Amino acid sequence: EAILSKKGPLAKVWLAAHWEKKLSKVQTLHTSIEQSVHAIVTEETAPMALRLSGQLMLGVVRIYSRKARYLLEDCTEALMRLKM
Amino acid sequence: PSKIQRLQDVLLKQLQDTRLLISQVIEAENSEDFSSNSLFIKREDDDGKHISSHAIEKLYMALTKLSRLGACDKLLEEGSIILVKQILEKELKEFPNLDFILKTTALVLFIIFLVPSFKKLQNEESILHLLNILHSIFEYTVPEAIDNIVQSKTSDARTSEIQHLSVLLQKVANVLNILSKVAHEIPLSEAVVIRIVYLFPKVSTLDNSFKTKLPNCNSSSFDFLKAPLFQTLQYLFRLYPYQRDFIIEESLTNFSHLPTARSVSRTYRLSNGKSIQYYSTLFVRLIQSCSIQNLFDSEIVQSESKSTEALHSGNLTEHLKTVESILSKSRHEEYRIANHIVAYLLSRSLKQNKTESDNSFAILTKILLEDLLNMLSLPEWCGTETIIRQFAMNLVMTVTNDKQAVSSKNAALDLISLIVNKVLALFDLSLFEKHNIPAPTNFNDIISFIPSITRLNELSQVSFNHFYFLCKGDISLENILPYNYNKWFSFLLQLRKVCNDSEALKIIDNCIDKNMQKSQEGFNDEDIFIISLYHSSLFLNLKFFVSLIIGFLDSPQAS
Amino acid sequence: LRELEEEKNDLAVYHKKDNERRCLEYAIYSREHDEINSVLDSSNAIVKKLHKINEALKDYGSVNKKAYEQFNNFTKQRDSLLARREEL
Repeated sequence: EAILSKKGPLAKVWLAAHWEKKLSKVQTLHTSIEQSVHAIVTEETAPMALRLSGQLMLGVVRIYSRKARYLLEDCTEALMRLKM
Repeated sequence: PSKIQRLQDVLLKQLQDTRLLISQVIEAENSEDFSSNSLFIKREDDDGKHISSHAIEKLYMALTKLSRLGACDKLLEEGSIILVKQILEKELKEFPNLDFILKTTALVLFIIFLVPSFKKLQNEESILHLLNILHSIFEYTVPEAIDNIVQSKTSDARTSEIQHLSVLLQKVANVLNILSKVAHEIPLSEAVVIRIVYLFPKVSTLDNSFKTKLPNCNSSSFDFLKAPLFQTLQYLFRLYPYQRDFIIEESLTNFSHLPTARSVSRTYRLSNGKSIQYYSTLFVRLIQSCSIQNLFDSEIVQSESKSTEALHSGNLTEHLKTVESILSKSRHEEYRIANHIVAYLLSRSLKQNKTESDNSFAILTKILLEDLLNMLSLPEWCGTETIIRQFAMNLVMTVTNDKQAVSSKNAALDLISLIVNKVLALFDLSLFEKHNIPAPTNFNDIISFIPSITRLNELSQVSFNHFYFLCKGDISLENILPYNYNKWFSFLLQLRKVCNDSEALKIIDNCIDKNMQKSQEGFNDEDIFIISLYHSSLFLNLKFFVSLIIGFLDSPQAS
Repeated sequence: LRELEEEKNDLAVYHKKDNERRCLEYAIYSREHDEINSVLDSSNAIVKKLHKINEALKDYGSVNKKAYEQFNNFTKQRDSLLARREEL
C-alpha cells in the first residue's frame, strides 16, 4: 500500500526512488532494509507487475549507497579526531 | 533572633541551633539501632538507616542562614561534620534513593564552600567522588528517559514522561548552581577542572541528540541546564591560565553539533528586544573575562598632583606608564584568543572542501555572526567590538590575493555586507550627536579628536556607579565593570600619547587630573555606551573598509 | 584505540604514581607551609630519591592525562560504528 499512505518504510523508499535522491535527509535516512525486502518479496500493490519492483530495487540500492557513504564520512572524521 | 542594633545574638543563636543538630544527629546514628523517627529511615534490610531528606533540607536551611552571616571561621566540623561526610560517602560508594542522594550532594556542596580557611575539611577526593556520581548519573541515565519517550507505546506518550525529565533538570540545575558557587569561591586542583570541562560536552551531545530525534522542541529546561556552565568556564578561564587554552580547544568543537535551522536556533531573548542563540554568548563571555586587570591601584607612590600641566609632581609618569604592560597582557592576548577561533572556523566554513562547510558548517557560522551583531549594542557585553573587528581583518585578507577559489571570493564578500549594512545604520545615521551634556560632537571621523573632550570625563561617571550596584551580590556579571572602564582609561592615555601637542595634550593631563581622581574609586545611560565605540578601529576605519567594494566595482573577473 | 588504551593504563598507574606526588605534595605542603612559614616566618634522602623518580614521570609526563574519559568516549563510538557496519 506504499503508494497510498506513509505507514511502511516501503513508502519511504518508494519516495526515494520515485522522486529523487533528495527530500530524504539523515534524520529520515535511518530506515530498515530487511522489512523492505520482505515487503517487496511478497505480492505488490494494486498494479500486479514487475516495473514497480524494479523501481523499488533501485531505491533500496540508492539508500544503501548513501548510508554507506555517510558511514565512510563519519569514520574519516573519527580517524581525524583520534589523530590528536 | 532579630536584633535591630546588632545581629550577634542571631549569629550565636543559629550557630547553637546548628551545633545542636550536629550533636543530635551524631548521638542518633550512635544510639539509634532500631528506632524509627522523623530524622532517619530504617531500610528494607532493617540493618540499614538513612536521613530523611527533611532533615537534609533542614541542614541546608541552617547553612543557608549561616551563609549570609558567614560563620565558617566560627564552627567546629573537624571530627564534627567530617563524620557526617563519612556517613554520606558510606552510602554513596554503591528513583527515591537517586533523588535523595541528589539532595545529599546539594547539601554537602553547600557545606563545603562554607569554610574558606586553610583546612576546610576536604582532601579534594570526596568532591571527585561526587563529580563521578554526577557524571555517571548524567551520561547513561537521561537516555533511559529518551528511550521511554521515543520508543514507548506512542499513545499519550508525548504527555506522559517529559515531566520527570523536567524535575530532573531542575535538580541538576540546583547542583550546577552550587557547583558554580564552589568553583568561584575555593581554589581547586586540576583533575577536577578537567573533569568538569569534560562534563560539558556530554550536555551538548545529548541535548543535540534529543533535538534531532524528537521535534517536540519543549527544551527550555535544556537551556536552564546550559546557562550556568559558562559561568564556571569563565571563572576557570580568568583564574587558571595554565590550561586556559585547553577549554578553548574544545569549546568550539561542540559548536559543530548545533541546530541547523532557524526556528530552533533562536533562543532566549535579549533586553533590547532581539532573540539569539544562547550558545553564542559563550564566545564573548570568555573574552569578557580576558583577564581584565583588577589591581587598578597600588602601582604609583601617589594619586593626582595639583598642577599636572607643568610637571607630574609626586606621582611617576613611568609608573602611570606601567598600565600598558598590563594592557599588553590584555590587548596582545585578546586578539591571540580571538584568532584561535575566528581563523579556524572561517578557514573551514569559507572553503567548500568536503560536505560539511557547504552542507552545514557554513550555516552555523553565518547565524553566529548575526547574533554577534544584535548583541553588540548592549552594555552587559563589551567584547563584541574586538571580536567582530577580527572578522574584518580576515575577510579583507582573503579578497586581496588571487590565490583562492572563485566561490571563496564570493562567499567572504557576503559576510562583509552583513557587517557594513548594520554598523553604518547602527549609530552613524541615527544620532551622530548628543544634546544633554555632549561634547562638541562634530569633527572628522578619523584620528582627529576633540580638544574639549574633558566633558566626556564626567559623562563616564554614571554607568560606573550605576554598574556597581546592579551586580553587587552576584558574580555572574563581575567582570563587566572593569572592562568597560579599563578600556576607556587606556584610550585617554592613547589620546595623550599620539603626537605634536605642546600643552594641548596637557589639558588631557588636566583631564588625567580629573579621571585619575577616580583612583579614589566610586564614592539615558544607554547611548553613552555607544559613543565609546567611536574610538575602536571598526567604526573609525569604515571608509578604508568600504574601499574594498567601491574601488572594487570593476574587476578582472565577472563573478 | 588499542594504543591509546595502553597509554591510558600508563597514565592510570601514573595516577597511582602521581599518588606518590600527591602524597609527598600533601606532606610537603602541610608540613613546610603550615609550620615553617606560619609559626616562625628523613626529609632529604628519600626526598631526592623520589624527586628524581619525579623527574622520571615528568619525562613520562608528556601529559595525555585525558586518557580515561577520552578512552570511554571513543570506545563507545567504536562500538556504534562496528554495529552500523554489520547492519550494512
